[PDB]
Amino acid sequence: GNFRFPIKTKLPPGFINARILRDNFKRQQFKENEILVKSLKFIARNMNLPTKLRLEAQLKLNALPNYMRSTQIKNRCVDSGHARFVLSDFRLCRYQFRENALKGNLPGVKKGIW
Amino acid sequence: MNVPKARLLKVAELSAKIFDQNFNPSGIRTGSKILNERLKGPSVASYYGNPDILKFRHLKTLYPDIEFVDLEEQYRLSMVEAKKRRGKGAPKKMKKDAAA
Amino acid sequence: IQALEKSLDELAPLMMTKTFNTGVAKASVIPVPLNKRQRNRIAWNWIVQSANQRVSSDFAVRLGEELTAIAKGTSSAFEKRDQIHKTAIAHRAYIQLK
Amino acid sequence: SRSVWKGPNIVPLPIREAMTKGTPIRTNARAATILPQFVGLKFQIHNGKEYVPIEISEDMVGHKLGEFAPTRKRFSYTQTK
Amino acid sequence: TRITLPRRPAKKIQLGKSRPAIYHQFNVKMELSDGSVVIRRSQYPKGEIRLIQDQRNNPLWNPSRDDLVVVDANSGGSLDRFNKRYSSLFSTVELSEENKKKTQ
Amino acid sequence: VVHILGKGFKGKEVIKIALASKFYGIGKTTAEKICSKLGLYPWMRMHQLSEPQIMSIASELSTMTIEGDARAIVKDNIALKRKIGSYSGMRHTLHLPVRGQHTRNNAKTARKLNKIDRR
RNA sequence: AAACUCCAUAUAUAUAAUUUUAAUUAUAUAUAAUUUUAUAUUAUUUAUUAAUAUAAAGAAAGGAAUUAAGACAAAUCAUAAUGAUCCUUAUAAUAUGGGUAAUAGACGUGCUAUAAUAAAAUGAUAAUAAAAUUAUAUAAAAUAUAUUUAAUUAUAUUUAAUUAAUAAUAUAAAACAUUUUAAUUUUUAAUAUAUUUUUUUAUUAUAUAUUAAUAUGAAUUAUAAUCUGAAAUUCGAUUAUAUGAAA
Ligand SMILES: [Mg+2]
Ligand SMILES: [Mg+2]
Ligand SMILES: [Mg+2]
Ligand SMILES: [Mg+2]
Ligand SMILES: [Mg+2]
Ligand SMILES: [Mg+2]
Ligand SMILES: [Mg+2]
Ligand SMILES: [Mg+2]
Ligand SMILES: [Mg+2]
Ligand SMILES: [Mg+2]
Ligand SMILES: [Mg+2]
Ligand SMILES: [Mg+2]
Ligand SMILES: [Mg+2]
Ligand SMILES: [Mg+2]
Ligand SMILES: [Mg+2]
Ligand SMILES: [Mg+2]
Ligand SMILES: [Mg+2]
Ligand SMILES: [Mg+2]
Repeated sequence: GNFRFPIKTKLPPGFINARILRDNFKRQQFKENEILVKSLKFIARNMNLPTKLRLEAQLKLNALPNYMRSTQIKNRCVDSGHARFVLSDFRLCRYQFRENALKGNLPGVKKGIW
Repeated sequence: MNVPKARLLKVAELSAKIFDQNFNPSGIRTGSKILNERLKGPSVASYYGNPDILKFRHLKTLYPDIEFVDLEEQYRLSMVEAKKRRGKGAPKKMKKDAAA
Repeated sequence: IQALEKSLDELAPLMMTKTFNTGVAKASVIPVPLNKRQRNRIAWNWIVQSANQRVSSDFAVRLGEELTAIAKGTSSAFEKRDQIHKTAIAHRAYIQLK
Repeated sequence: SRSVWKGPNIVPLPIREAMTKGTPIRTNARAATILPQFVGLKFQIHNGKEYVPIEISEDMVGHKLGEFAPTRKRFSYTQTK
Repeated sequence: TRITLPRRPAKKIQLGKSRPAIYHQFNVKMELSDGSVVIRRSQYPKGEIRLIQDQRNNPLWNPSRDDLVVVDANSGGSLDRFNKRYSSLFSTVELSEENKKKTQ
Repeated sequence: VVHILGKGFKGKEVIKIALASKFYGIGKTTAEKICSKLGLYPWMRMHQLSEPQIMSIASELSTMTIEGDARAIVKDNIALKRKIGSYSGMRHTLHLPVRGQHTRNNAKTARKLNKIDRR
């Protein structure tokens, strides 16, 4: 009982902090439990099925833990862990994007003169 | 004026059967958009990289002849020993056997 | 267009006085010559202010009425031109060729 | 306003002891709707630090449990002048 | 700070001329929750009235009866709309589905 | 001035707009109504109405929850929110925004409008 | 500092078998300007001189990137990394909720008004753009309801085509015709007029009765209802009838 999460998962290869670990665990568990949520949601919001099936599906969908919620996946700076002003094109926060662009790491980015 | 609505509906039924499309005259909430959606789980999970990237630890099991050493970890160990000698350090953590 | 040009030339002041507080009290104003653009603006502001005092809900109608009045010489800004010209005649003395 | 066709928001909370016995239902589920079955049951709704007791009336039906458990209490400016 | 309306000089009602006070009242019929009707004297100009909630449909006054339906005012407020708004769920299925929670 | 249900009107006015303007429960659609039912043409000026038409309008409006009654509905609903001990109830009582509006910088309105007994 | 550079400019040359058409285009290379002369006038280190005048020839006129040294112990240990310290059953980890969102007076920066040089409704052989986005998408047409011929706006139902110089987001909108538009007796009816007829001239009504309180404004509230989500109670955006405050 020395692991901070119910199910053991690997470690990100690069920058690692506690919030990155939380987000990664949520991402992975959502990946393995994304089919269940879609099926349960269809059953619980379908009118044609019996209302008892609908009720039980909705109850279980509500009872699902938080680490399988699509709403709790947040984008973070893969180089810093910062979760503000994150460009999805590079998975980098604003300042890390600036420094990597000026340093040449990004594949095709360049300063804007126009 | 326009084509009979029954004729339009019949054409719709036939085309839907041919092309394998759902048909719903009444317009009830079938919730088919809940199912006909892509699984974004793989892409979402593969966000922080590949966890199996080679690490400095594995260089002993692979190429054991080369005697590598990492400045970062040596710096960490040197700082720890320096703290001990200077008198600072980390208090001993009491084991799990204490407390109720 | 000719009537409008004549009206502007007759209603636009020929001189005007600006403040020169760098000298002595009363700003020591000197009349200064104006260009065609400045004279036209001074005339047009008066024409518009006199046209806005009419009744028609349409600015085109009000402005046409006012321009017709000025063409027939019933403008209410001739006295403004006259006051400005008299002030210039009074301050002639302060003129100093720079 | 939650769409009616979705159905009322219902969460697993204990009611069998609430009716068979007089045990109140202490809960943090502030977003659950008050169904017609809860009238006469005693609830203890979490407000952030303490559980506020409330008895369900026939008029509360359709509302949310969290509407009767204020989380922040009123402001009072201390002028001292 | 108090507000009062002024007192006018009271008309003197002499000894022996003082009549009693007989206010105008109507023999009004008053229907209870059941079919029972009581005649009473009322000053309101309404000869007929019926009650929706009264003694004849109160548990405290009616202990022996097994079944007793209760009702309130109609066409007022949002009453009964918490039921009218949900038609999919209707009356014993919910009772069965409320068997237990299985939490500890 | 013409009068319908004891409200002074003006002869230049249009019925379809004046009804909504000076009745609590009338608006665009419900003023297109009444006019449509009684056959008054879309832009009558209300100085063209005959007395039978005036009383017909009066009867039709009296056949609706138009004024006073609608105020009663709204007041009763707010009173019920207070009675049930709702957050909205105390917002109304304290004269504060009830639809989740920031109160930190400007709530000048509803300080002078929100109350238990609203118009 | 200037130049060199990028977006723009002109020309050419090369690619596209002009059905990824936008050839009126796309982007690869080069040229051009940090413009040349000719007489005029003031002048003047005398002609070798500038400031203008402007016959001429040129397509030729902009924009942004770059902001040195020193400083203000300017901001940043909350982008991350760090020396000293200071927490080690906490100052380190998890979840359920509640905080960041409260409201007396202040203060910034914005949005929307307060009407006639100006705001709404209509404009289907659909007046006229540029630059972006779409495999963690996109939503054409069509059909249903709010609402009755439609249309227009909101939701649902189906999802066509395209991972895209090809489908889609997406018929830009203001302009510009037309109708209307309270304060305004500046108006609308009734009859009569007649060569102003989408119109004017008469006599009556439109007068609690001419200097601000709508047919402007859309804040604040009541009630259906709908999106997204497991879930809007504290706290999310939406149409619908009502509400219609300050200005
Ligand atoms: Mg570290
Ligand atoms: Mg998110
Ligand atoms: Mg009104
Ligand atoms: Mg430079
Ligand atoms: Mg410097
Ligand atoms: Mg500081
Ligand atoms: Mg750090
Ligand atoms: Mg904040
Ligand atoms: Mg700023
Ligand atoms: Mg306007
Ligand atoms: Mg507007
Ligand atoms: Mg167009
Ligand atoms: Mg384009
Ligand atoms: Mg469509
Ligand atoms: Mg327009
Ligand atoms: Mg308006
Ligand atoms: Mg608004
Ligand atoms: Mg608002």
